[PDB]
Amino acid sequence: MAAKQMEEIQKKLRLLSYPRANAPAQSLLFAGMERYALLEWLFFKLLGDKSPFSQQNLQGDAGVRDEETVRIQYLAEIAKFLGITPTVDIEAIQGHGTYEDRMEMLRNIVDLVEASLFSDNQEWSIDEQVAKDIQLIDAIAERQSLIFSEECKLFPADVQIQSIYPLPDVSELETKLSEQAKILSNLQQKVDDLAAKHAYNPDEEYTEVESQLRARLESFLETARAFNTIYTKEIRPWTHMMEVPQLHGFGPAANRLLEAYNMLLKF
Amino acid sequence: SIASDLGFAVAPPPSQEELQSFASSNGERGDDLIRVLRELSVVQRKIADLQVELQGRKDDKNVAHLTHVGEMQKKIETLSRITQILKDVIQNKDRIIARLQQPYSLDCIPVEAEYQKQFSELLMKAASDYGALTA
Amino acid sequence: EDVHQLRLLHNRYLQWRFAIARAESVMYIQRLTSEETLFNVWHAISELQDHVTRQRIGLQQLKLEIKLNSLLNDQMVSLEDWATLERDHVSSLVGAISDLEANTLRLPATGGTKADTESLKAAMSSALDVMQAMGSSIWS
Amino acid sequence: LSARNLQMNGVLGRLASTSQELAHYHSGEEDGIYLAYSDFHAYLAGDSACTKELNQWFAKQLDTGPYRLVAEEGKSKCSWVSLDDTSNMLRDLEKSQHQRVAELQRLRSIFGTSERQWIEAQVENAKQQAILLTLKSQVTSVEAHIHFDLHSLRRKHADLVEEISTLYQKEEKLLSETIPELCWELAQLQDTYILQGDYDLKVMRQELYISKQKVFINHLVNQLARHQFLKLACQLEKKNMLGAFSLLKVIESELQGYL
Amino acid sequence: AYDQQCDEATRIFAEYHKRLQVYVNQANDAQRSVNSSNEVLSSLSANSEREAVYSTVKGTKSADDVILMETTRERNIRIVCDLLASRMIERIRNSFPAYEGNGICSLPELETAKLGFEYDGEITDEMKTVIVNSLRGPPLLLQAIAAYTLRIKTLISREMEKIDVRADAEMLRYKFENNRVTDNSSSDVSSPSNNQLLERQKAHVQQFLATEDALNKAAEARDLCHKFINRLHGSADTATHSFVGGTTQSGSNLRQFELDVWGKEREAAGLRASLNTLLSEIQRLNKLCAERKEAEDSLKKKWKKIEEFDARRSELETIYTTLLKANMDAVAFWNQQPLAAREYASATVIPASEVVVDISNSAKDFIEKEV
Amino acid sequence: MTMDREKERELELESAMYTNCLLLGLDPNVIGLGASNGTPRVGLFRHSNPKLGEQLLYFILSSLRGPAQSSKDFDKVWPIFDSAQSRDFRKVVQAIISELESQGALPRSNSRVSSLATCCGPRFVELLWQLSLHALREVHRRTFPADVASNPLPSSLTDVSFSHAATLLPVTKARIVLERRRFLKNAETAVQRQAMWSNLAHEMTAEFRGLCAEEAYLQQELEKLNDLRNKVKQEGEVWDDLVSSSSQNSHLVSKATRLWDSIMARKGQHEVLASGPIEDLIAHREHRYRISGSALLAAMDQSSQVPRAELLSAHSDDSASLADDKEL
Repeated sequence: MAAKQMEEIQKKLRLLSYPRANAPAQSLLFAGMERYALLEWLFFKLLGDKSPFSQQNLQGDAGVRDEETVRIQYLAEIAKFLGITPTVDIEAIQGHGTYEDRMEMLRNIVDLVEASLFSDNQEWSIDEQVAKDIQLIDAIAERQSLIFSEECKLFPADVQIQSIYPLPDVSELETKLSEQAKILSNLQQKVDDLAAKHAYNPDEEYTEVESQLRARLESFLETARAFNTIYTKEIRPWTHMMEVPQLHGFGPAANRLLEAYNMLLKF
Repeated sequence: SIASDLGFAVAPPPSQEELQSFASSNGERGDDLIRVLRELSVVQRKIADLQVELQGRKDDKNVAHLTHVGEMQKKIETLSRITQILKDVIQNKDRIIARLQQPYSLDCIPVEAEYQKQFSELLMKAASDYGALTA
Repeated sequence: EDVHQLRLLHNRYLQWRFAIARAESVMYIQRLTSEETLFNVWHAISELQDHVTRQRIGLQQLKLEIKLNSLLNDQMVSLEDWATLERDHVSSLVGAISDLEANTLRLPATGGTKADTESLKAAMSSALDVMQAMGSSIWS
Repeated sequence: LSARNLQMNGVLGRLASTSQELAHYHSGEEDGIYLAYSDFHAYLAGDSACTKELNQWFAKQLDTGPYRLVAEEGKSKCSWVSLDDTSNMLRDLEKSQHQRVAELQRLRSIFGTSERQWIEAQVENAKQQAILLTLKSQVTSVEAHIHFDLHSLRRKHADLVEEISTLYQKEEKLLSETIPELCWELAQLQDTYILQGDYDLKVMRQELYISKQKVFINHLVNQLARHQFLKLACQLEKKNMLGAFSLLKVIESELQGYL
Repeated sequence: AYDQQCDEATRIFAEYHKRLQVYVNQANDAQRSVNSSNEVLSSLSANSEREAVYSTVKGTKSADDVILMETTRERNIRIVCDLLASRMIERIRNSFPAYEGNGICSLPELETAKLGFEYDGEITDEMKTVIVNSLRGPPLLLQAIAAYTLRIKTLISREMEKIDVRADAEMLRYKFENNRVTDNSSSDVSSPSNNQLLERQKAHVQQFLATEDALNKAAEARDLCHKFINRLHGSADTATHSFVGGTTQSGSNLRQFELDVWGKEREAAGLRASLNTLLSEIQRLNKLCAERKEAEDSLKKKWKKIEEFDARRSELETIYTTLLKANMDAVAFWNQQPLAAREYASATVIPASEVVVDISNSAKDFIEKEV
Repeated sequence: MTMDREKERELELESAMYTNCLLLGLDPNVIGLGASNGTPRVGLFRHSNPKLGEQLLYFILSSLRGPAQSSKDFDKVWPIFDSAQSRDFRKVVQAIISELESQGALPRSNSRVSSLATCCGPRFVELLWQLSLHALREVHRRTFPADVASNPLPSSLTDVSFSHAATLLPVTKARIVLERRRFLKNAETAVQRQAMWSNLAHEMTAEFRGLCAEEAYLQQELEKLNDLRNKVKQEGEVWDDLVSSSSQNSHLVSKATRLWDSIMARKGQHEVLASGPIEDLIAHREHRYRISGSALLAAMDQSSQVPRAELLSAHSDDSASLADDKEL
């Protein structure tokens, strides 16, 4: 997720949106010459705190690129304890870390300049500072979670798949996702279980069909009543009539079987 | 009021926008897990209940219904056609000789049908001989 | 004031952990317990799911199938004569089969042959064609 | 002459009483004939029923024989569509069965056992023995014409072959035109033989009852007329008996010459 | 001199009683037989008038002759049935089919008279048998005959049934043969030797030759095809005698054309010998468009024979309706009713009284004879 | 189930943060209205509280200054000095103490030396501002003193110790917003969890009317009913619950089906192909007599049908006519 942060951040840079292909590799190049040539609009305000040597950079314009190379270790003394190990890392892909360190100072200067201007309006501000905030925002904030409840149905529509796995997969979803795959496979059966509440309507239909077929058997079942007792005695001679089919062909062939049955003995 | 609104606008990114970025990798799982598991936990318990149900379900559906569904759907068929050609024909044993002689004939009627076609050849021969007469 | 030295919050992060504490540590430490509680309600919920499947079906199927039992009994009423034939189940079993077997082999025969006349006719004709070879004897 | 008229009177006493007294008995006769009239008509009751009986007796020769036949003849067109399925089924009991098993496969056996000796043993010896005589004959065509050698290349062949070429063409070409002609005679030839023979069994006996045709009804017709003459015979004995009564009156002819 | 008229009268009234007998010659013979014997016995003629009824009783003892009579009476007609052919077969065949326009009127007057005239001529063997019974029959025979008229009409049956074989067996011969040949003539003995199966034996001996020449007959044109192959085989035959054929090989300057010179025998030899089998079918091919009609005509003639048979049976029904009129002839006694009306009309009462005095006057003359 | 615990759990969620609100949110308001209106009340207030309140009512401020003891060590003199100057701290040295404390607190005199100059005049209303001043660092003691003094560091020297170095004093206010963002960051996930389980609560109200009401039925009456809704079904249903009797139930079905399959099942395998004879049902009814002879005619002898009918009527009529006249 932090990898895309590099692409977006100088996308907003109107003159550094295109160099994004090389920007993570030439950001120090941007900090070398573009730091004044192209970074004179936004980061120049942050460069105001770096004016002393930038003012000194006016005196050493002949070797400013040489001198900014001397300043590279002063970028290192900025991270002489926090980022000596990540220094190798931040150059290529962990550039977000030094952007996590770039935003580390970005929020301070805003806080810093806010502190300076608030130091003039503090004639009564502190009388209204430590007290008012605790009752206004906090009271709404507990109720504002309900506001997030509504919108957490709108914006996570494309994020619900995005954010289901990341953390729980190591502890909870490790077996749940496999269970999740198994459940969706069995989800079709459980869908019919919703229809199982309505299953009585076709379940009762089965016994109705034979009853409906019994209704059709009216005047047939009543004959089937006769078809048992009257006719059961007649199947016993019918097994003798079962030979008639073979005997039926033998009828016309009775005279000529004497010259035909010897063929079977030959084979 | 513009300064008031922009001053208020820097507070949500600590609170509102951060969770759409940070908790979008750290907090959104609550919406995701609960709803599906709400359905998942119910159905998974039903599976064992369905495992409890199948022994009766294999009884009512197959052993009771599908067993008897097969039985019922043919007692009408046998009483309509099956009983006609052997059970009724016992009373018609005088006809069963002729009634059973007919199926023998339909396997042999075209054998005797040579006589009628052996007469039409005279008409066919005259039609065929017409070309020779013209020539 | 530490925002200006927020680079030093790397060491003060341990001290900055107390800023987590009074508002966010109580938040997750208790919500971790909530994970047990939402398990506990699931334990109560899971117990209900087994019971309702037992109780409802055992009663929902109860009244309905009793009504359907009569039709099955009425279906046995449709077999009332054969129910009297149940005592003679050895003998009455053959008769209705004989009513079928003399017709339940022609039905596959009639249906199959007309659909398979293109191919099955030759196989069937093999047995019959041998006895038509008698034409040699009638002149000889 | 003393006693010439004395003896007869004694015997004539009761004798002469009934001489003309029978004229009174004129009334007695018609009772007797009317007595016979009842006798005659009652015996006619023996013949009264018999006239219908004899007609009925010949009516036995009406339906049982003659019209059990024509019923099949009459009902031929009424159900000819099903007649091709019902009557033939009974008709094809043996005649079609015999054709299917015997007549259909009668000729196949002798095709291969008789054709070869009758088609490949006719012109071989003549063809075999003709090569030598042709060698002797060709010498004459040359030695008796020798001067033709310079003109003997090709056209000298046609001097004797011309009359054979075109005629051979006609006799060989007719093989093609007779390809579909004779292939049908065999099947039709045998079927006509059995059909003619089977139905000639009908004819030969039917040509005998024509001698007996003059016997079925001729004798029976006279039987009815054998008893019509009996009625004709009744009117014979009626004139004579009634002739006695009118002539009974004429006895008054000379009697009127007395008073 | 009229005393002699009365004198001769006594005789003549004795002779007048000798004339009353000659009123009826059927009574003249009977009266004079007893008249001469005795005059009171001459009155037995009145009783002899009752003897005719007693004479019918004598016919009962004559029934022994009656049964022996009807038998030879049928022998009288049965032998002459040869002559009965033209008179009755024509009579039966044309009663309804020809005379229906006038059959009801012509039959009992004209048509029956001719048969009686034929009965006069050919059944003359029997007119005498009833002409002798024209006077002595009704007094004697009619009692026993009418008593035995059903006996003589049923005892007559079991010779007609033997000669009704023409029609009775016809249906049997027509019907009971086709069903019989299906299961009885199906198992006919090999080589039949009877007239009924003689035509079948004609097929058998004709089958004895046709089967032998079956394929060749269907391939008479193909006979020369194998002969044509024999012409191709002649090349091998020519090569067989190559040791003699070297003489022609020497004439290289002459070898060019002699090959086709031999072509005459290469073509004519097989051609002439192939004219036999072709002639066997050419004679029928040129008229095949007409001979096939003859072949089917035999089957039609069977139906034509069927037409002749159903003509008679239908024509047989025609005479039975006319035979109903023959029964109506037995009901047609209305024609002879006027001949009996004159019998009843002449039964008057009034001349009976007139003769009473007449015989009273006439019989009185007998007592005066004593003079 | 368990909202009351969850609400009790929810109360515990608010309990941690709002425990401070008991003293930093609930206490300040009453003294907040007692501070702006302090000057109306400090009159009578400064006659009994400076002795009683310091020892009892305003000794509680020493409890919060305790964690700040290091810096408060100099401030500790203030409760020490006030105790020894009770008659003099009621209205007088409430402004003088800042000057006295300034001399001992030069690093913090930056506020105090500036405080001593302006506090003397409006002291009876200015003392309120001074009170905030020693409260301006209390929670800031957790953050302000050590961290802001850690400015001279190589990572923050050029950037901060050159341009932001002038913000050594104003940076105090920067702390107050950080906790606010911290709570919101503490609420980055807290609200999300609070968003739905609070929402889910009203789905646990549904399982009251739907689920838990039913389990209350399950507990007593349905459990006894289970004794009832299965005793009857053993005839048809309850036998199979153990598989040994499930076949026996099928055997009873087999007892019931002993006649059915004996008769019905024989035609089961052949009825599927018996549909062909069903096609023969119509054919054998009306097409039987037509197809008997036309099997060869309708196939290939179609042209040969007309001559047979022609001889059937044109020439055969006369013979049958004689019979027909008899049949008429």
